[PDB]
Amino acid sequence: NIMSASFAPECTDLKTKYDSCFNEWYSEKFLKGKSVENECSKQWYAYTTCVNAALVKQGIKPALDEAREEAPFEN
Amino acid sequence: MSASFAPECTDLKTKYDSCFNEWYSEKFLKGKSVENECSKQWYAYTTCVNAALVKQGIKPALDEAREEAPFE
Amino acid sequence: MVLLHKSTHIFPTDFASVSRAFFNRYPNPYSPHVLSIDTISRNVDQEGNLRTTRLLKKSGKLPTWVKPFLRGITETWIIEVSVVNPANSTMKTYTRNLDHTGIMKVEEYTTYQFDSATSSTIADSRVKFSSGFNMGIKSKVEDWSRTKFDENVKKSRMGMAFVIQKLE
Amino acid sequence: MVLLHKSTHIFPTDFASVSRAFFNRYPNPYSPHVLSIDTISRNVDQEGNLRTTRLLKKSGKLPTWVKPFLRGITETWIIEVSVVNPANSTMKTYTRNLDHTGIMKVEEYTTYQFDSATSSTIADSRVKFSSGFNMGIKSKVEDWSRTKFDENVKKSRMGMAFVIQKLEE
Repeated sequence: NIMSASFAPECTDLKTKYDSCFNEWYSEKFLKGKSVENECSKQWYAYTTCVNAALVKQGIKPALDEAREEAPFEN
Repeated sequence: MSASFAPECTDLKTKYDSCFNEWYSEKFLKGKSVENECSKQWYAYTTCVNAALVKQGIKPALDEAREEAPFE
Repeated sequence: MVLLHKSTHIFPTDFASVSRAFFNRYPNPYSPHVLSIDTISRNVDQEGNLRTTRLLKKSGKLPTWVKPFLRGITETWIIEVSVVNPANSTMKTYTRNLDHTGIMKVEEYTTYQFDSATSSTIADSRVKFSSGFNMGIKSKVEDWSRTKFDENVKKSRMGMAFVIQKLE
Repeated sequence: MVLLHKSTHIFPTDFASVSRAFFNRYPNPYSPHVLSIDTISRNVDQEGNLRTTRLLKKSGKLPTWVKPFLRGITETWIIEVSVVNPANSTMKTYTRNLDHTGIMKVEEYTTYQFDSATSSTIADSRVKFSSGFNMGIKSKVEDWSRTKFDENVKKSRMGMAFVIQKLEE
C-alpha cells in the first residue's frame, strides 16, 4: 500500500487523493467515452496548488517552465 | 657526453661530433670550405646507428618524417 | 555527438491495462531510484486526447572513471510528456532530463499501440543521447598545452644559455 | 583541434655561439629527460646551407587523469630538423614527436637570427599543438549509453509488467 511520494512531502497525501480520483475517472469514464471533463477538480486544484507553491522555490523551475513550452511530438 | 640511443654507437658518435664541431666552427661558419672532413667518422657512426635503427619500432615513423619538408 | 538506440517489446495485454500501468508505474521494485513523481498538468484537448506532463526525480551515481571530469551528481529531474488517444488506442510518451543537459541529454520516445490482430500492445522505443560537452576535454587539453609550452620555453632558453656559457 | 603558442627571446651572443650551442645543447641540467640524441643525416645543400636531421629520445609521462584511459607512455621519439645559413646568419629549427601523434602532436618552429644592430641573436618560437583524439573517453561515453539504454529498457518493461499484474489482481 506504499504510494509514490511528491517531491514536496507536504503534497504527498494530496497527490494520493488526486491520483486515486484520476485513476477511477480514467478507467471508468475517459477510456469508455463517458467523460472528457475534470471530475477530480477539487482534488486536482488542492494538489497542484501545493506543488506549484513548492516549485517556486526549486532551482529546476526555469528549466521546467521552458520544457512545458516545447512540443516533443512536434505540434 | 650525450649518448646514442644505441649504446654501442656512443663512442663513434662522440668521435663524429667532435670532428663536426671543429669543422663547423673553423671552416663552415668562416666560409673556408664546405667539404666533409669527417667522412670516415660519419660513415662509421651512421653505419652503427642505421644497423640499430632497423630493429627499432620507430623506424617507419622516422623514414616517413625524413621525407617531409617542414620549412616548406 | 548523437547516439541512437531502439528497442521493441510486446505486452500481451490490452490498451486500458498498459496505459493505466504507465500512469501508475511508480513505485515498483525495478526502479528504486525514482524518488518521486508529480503531475504538473493534465487536460483533454479538443481532439479528445488526454495530455499529461509529469515531473520525476531520480537518484543515481556517476561511473567512477567520470567523477574527476564531472562535479557531484546524485540526482536528476526528468520531464515525462504523454498523449493518450482512446479512439485509436495509442499512447505516445516522451521523457528527457531537465538538468545536466550540458553534460548529457537523454531523450526517449516510447509509443504504446494496441494491435487488435494479436490482442497485444506493442511498445516501440527510440532513445537519443546527445552532448557536445565532450566531458570538458577541450579545456583540459588547452591547459596541458599551455603548461607544456611554458615549461619548454624556459627549459630551452636556460639550457641554451647554460651551454653557451660552458663553451664561452 | 589546433592550439598555437608563440614566444621570443634575445640571446646577447653571436650566431656562431648560439648555433654551436644548439648542436651541442645535450646534455644540460635543464633537459634531464633527454636520454639521447643522434644525427640521422647532414649535408650542405645547393644554397650552401647546412641541413641536419637528428633523432632524440625523451622520457616522459602522460597526465595522471589520462593514464586510466591511455596506454602507459614512458618515452617519446622526437625528430629535429635544422638549416643553417652561414651567409645570413640564420638557423631554422623544427621539432615534432614521431610517436604518440594519435594522442597529441607538438610541432615547434624556432628560428635564430643574428641582428647586427643589437649584436644579438633573436630566437622566435612558434609551437602548434594538434590533437583530434579525445583521450579515448568518447568510446567510454558510448559504452555508457549502451549500458544505460539496456538498463532502462529492462527496468521500464519489468516495472510496467509488475504494475499490470498488480492492477489486474
